[PDB]
Amino acid sequence: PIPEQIKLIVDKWNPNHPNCAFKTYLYNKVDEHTVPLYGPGPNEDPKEWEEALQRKPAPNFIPVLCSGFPSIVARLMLQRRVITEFNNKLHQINASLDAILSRHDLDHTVRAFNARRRHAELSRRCLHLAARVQVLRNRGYALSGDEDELKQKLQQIDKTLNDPAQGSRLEELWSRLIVLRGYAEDLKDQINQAGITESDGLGEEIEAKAKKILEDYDKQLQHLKKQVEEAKKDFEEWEKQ
Amino acid sequence: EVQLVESGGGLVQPGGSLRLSCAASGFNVYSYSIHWVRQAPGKGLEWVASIYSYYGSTYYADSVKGRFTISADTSKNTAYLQMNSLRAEDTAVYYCARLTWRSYRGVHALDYWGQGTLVTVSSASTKGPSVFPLAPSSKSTSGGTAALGCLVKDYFPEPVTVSWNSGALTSGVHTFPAVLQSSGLYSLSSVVTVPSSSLGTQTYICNVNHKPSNTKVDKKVEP
Amino acid sequence: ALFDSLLARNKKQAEGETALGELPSLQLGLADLRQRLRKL
Amino acid sequence: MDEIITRWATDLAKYQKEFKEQAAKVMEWDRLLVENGEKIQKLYTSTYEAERASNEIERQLSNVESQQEELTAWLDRYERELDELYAKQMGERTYKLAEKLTDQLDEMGKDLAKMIKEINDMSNTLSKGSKPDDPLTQIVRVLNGHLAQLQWIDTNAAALQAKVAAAQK
Amino acid sequence: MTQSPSSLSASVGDRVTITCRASQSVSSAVAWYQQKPGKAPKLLIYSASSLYSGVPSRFSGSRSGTDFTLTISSLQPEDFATYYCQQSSSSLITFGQGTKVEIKRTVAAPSVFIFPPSDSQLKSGTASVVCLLNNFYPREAKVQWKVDNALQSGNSQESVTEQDSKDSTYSLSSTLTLSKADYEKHKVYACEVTHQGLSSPVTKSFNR
Amino acid sequence: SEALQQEIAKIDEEIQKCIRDKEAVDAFLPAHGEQLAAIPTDVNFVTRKSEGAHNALSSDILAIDQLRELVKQDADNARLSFKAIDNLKLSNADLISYFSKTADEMEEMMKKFEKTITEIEAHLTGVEAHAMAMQNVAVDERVYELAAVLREFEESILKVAGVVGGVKEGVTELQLRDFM
Ligand SMILES: [Os+3]
Repeated sequence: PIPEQIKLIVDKWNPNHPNCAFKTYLYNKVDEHTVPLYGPGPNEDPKEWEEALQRKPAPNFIPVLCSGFPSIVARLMLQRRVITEFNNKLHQINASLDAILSRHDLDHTVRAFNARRRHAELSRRCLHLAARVQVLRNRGYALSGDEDELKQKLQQIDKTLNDPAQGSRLEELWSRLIVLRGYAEDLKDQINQAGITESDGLGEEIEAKAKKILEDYDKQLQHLKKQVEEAKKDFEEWEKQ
Repeated sequence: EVQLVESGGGLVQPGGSLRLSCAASGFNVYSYSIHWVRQAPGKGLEWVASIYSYYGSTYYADSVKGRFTISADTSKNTAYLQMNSLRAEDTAVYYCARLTWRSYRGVHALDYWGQGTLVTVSSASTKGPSVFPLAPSSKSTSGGTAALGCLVKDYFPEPVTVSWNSGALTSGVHTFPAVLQSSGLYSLSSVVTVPSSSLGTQTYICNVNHKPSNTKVDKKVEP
Repeated sequence: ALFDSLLARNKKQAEGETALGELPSLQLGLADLRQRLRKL
Repeated sequence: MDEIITRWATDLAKYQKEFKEQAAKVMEWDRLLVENGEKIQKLYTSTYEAERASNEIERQLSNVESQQEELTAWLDRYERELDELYAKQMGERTYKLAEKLTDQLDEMGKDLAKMIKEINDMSNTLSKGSKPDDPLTQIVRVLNGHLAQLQWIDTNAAALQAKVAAAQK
Repeated sequence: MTQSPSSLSASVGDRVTITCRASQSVSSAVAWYQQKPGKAPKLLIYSASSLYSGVPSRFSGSRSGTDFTLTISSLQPEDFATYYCQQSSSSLITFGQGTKVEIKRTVAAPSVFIFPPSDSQLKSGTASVVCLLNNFYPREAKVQWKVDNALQSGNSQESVTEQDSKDSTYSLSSTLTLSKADYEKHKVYACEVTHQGLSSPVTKSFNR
Repeated sequence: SEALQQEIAKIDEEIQKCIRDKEAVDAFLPAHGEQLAAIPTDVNFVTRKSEGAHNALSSDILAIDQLRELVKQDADNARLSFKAIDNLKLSNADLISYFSKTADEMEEMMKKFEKTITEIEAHLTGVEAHAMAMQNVAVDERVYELAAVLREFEESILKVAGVVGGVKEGVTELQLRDFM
């Protein structure tokens, strides 16, 4: 029984597939309708092939014959070749996101704010013109009727604004704030020593988790908000019917 | 759709001061960290300083600690390298760059560099060149190879442009890199190799130009 | 960059401007905030 | 000579048991690769969407930006007919009071905003002033935002809930 | 200590491998860069081994202990440029001396042309004697001046041109500057050149 | 013994030559392994930055939406003024509503001012106390606060959610009762 074991060992260490003992199958993904192709080749036992297809992880996968080490090396070769492609595409995505963010964070924000202020200014001008129109043309001395109500409202709000107390409260508040300003700044300068305790005390790990929990909350909150929004928009419909 | 425009460089007296500006386009400067890297003429690359705004960190090379001061305007989305107490050894082409997608981990690599700006620190003032002819000693009936050239001596700063026959003759021409003399003035030799029989026949005239001082000199090389 | 945008938005939020109504809101936090949450 | 066959067979089984592991590891890696790849594609889609949307917003801020050019040049154009009206009339204070009255409160809003800003500055600097770039004030702020939004949700939802009682007739 | 790179050379398509040795063996953070004359640096490899986007597959970076390596399996006519590595220790980014690769060719000796100073320059009070070594390979070439059979040094500068695009041969100008005084005191001006391709040092001299 | 002793040599050499390939596999693993492990961390990162942009753009939508309806009413109010002058060169009862509208609008803006003022009072009154304790006193203790906050926000959200669901279902009830 000696020259049999030897031949069997010589057979084991070989790509000829006489019980190669390095028989493992790897599933290569292939989209339909290419499944009908592949289609093994020289020394494939339909037993192994079907048994591979039997315990299939997901559809559109075809098994691949990995006999020994050069094959697994090759599989690695491919894996790197795809690694680089993955990283590249990912970087593309990254770059386009940077572009979008650069646009928004600078080019668009400024134009939004600027446009809003321009609107306010033009609103003022619009009311000014819309006011002078009601002056020069309507200077026929016959200005009355609904004017009384207008000047009544105007007088009410104007009287409400032009009050000593209401106007005084702000002035009192400001100084009332400056008191705390000075007091706080003094008490702060006094206790302006605990810096390392503060910086190191704050810098931690729970902060990262808290950020995550915050994002989750934000998502939940957004969802709820939009849900209510829809609940409103969907109700004002029923309000008509 | 991403670039780094670099400016603020040029000439300056020793011990002087400059502010280099690196305007970034295509990404928030705050999100990334921006780096400065200078390269001395004929020498290798030298890291200078780094800034990351979102962390509020600033790092400088030993060879410029305290003297230089890096910063970056987030609103203007631009980096700045403030250089003070300059020296003749700070004479280098300054580049500006950034790191990979954010940091991201500890993957320090400079993917996008600019084209850089040349900062020259020297004491010498503006000076026009003097073109001197290098006559041929080899006989015209030798049949071998005859060499000629011009000598653009004593000028500052760089660069200068030398041509032959108004751009016509170009084959065999060699305009050597300008070297630095003791005085602080630049000087070069612009040569050209031609057949021996061409001597006397072809009229060789070297055209030299120096823009910064408004100077142009055409000189005729002769036997 | 999400939480960053949340900060940035909540930063630009409490800072002006001339929008005919929306003035910047004062931030609380921690002690007052918990009670302010409970008083919901 | 058996001592050689023993070595052969031991080495065989030993390296087989390892090759199996390697292969398995490679398989797992493949799974990881495709599993991520799907997500990469999702990112491609999401990104393209973002891109298109940003382009749209870009488009919007040119129409809204030019609408503030026609409706400005015309506002300037009306001033001629206005000066003409003046020219016609030459051959009120209440409105002028109304405008200043409407305009005066804007300054109050502005000043109030300044106040609030300063209060925020003092509170924030007092609570912490050796690291204004820190993540605490960050969490504070974002968390305040969430509080406000949650309040909005609560209140408006309560309003809608109230609105339903009307239909319960 | 800003330093210039070691200029090596090889034929086209040769399997090239470059190596840097980091004093502190790092986890990753080792980028490799290429740079052509007049053009800024470009990124090749990052994270020590991860190839960067927009880079041919022939460039392959790797590591072996504390030594990081950049391999070019097949050198191409566009691969002729300077190559740098990068250490990064959070922080202080350190760039290696660099490494310039140049195209290899058959050995060719330089054409020597000595040029005396112009009479117009002597009018200003200066005398520059030039020695031109034209079109040779390799770049290694030695030059020594002789004034009346007296060896000179320090007063003679050298300037070399980039490797030619067509025939790939360098050109070297050796400039010996002097004052009218020291110049006029001598007669025999000999320029000695030493090169690999030549049988023995060829000296090109002239009498004032 | 020659053929045998040679055969064993060739065989053992071949096996050893195979084990070299096995080793070759073993060598090329850890690097590639790191490279692989790197991927999910980046895609899990880039996916986050995308969410940031989306939350940013989506926030940018409402900005224009506001700016849209604003210029549109300013377009009409600036248009209603010119048609009055164009009518004159060759609506007085209409602008009354506009002015009275601005009035009615501002009438509440004043109330907002009052509200915010009262809040500011109520707030600074607290600031006083905070400073009044902070002066009196003169890391790990506050970390508990954050948790105590978040665990309470969870509850508050879960509280609100019920209200929302109740409303929504309450609306669908009427919606149903409509076509039912
Ligand atoms: Os802050």
